[PDB]
Amino acid sequence: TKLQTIIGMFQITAWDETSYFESDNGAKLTQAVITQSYQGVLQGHSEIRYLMSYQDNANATFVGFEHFTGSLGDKKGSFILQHKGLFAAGVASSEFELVERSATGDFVHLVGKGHFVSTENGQANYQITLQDS
Amino acid sequence: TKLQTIIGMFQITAWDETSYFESDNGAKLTQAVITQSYQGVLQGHSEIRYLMSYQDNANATFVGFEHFTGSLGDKKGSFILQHKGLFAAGVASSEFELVERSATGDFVHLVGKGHFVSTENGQANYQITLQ
Repeated sequence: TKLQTIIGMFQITAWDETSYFESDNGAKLTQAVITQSYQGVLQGHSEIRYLMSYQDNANATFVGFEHFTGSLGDKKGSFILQHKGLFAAGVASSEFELVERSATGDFVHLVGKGHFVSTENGQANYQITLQDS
Repeated sequence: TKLQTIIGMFQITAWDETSYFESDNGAKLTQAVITQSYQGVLQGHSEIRYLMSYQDNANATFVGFEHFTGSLGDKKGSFILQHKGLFAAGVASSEFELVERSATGDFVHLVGKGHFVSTENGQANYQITLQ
């Protein structure tokens, strides 16, 4: 069994969000299109789309797909991460998994999972573990 | 704790899907805007949005939110279901949960989760347990 775990940071460079439902409450449903950069061991760029359900301006859940293109050491390719997220008390966090059979290039035949927690200024710390087969 | 489980069917009445990424493979990323109708003890209509990741035309995962407006007997209101779904072997299935603090009207304070499995003709069987 071979596993590779990477701990790092990402930077959000753009965040484009459009509501499709808004109630007097302050609750809303939105779609967000986000771009993020990764530097370090994991190096690349992601385009992400999330659907978000806000119960109020400070509390939401979000789900979606992150399309990563880049490299991890000698491996080059792309993959899709499926995200299950929460936004509470000014902090966004997510649990994600690599979508089976979504990977290309040197990332084929790998499973993976991880999480992230936001910090400040569009940054977040993440951990991801990729495993063979 | 008093629990009740409702088992029924829903009918897709509209489904519009738009790709935002397509690969030479047949893989694609899409958004789907959907409407469904519910008849029975759970009676009403839902407006749904899903994001979908297709590995090929026969296999996909989907996630999103269903906004239901209607009644559950004498109780009237709305709520949001958060879905985690799979399409495989010609069957769509989802596990969902009622989003906390999303419910309105007589549905405030409802807690719940369930699943659905598609049948044919735009229909699916669902089960939902609420508190």
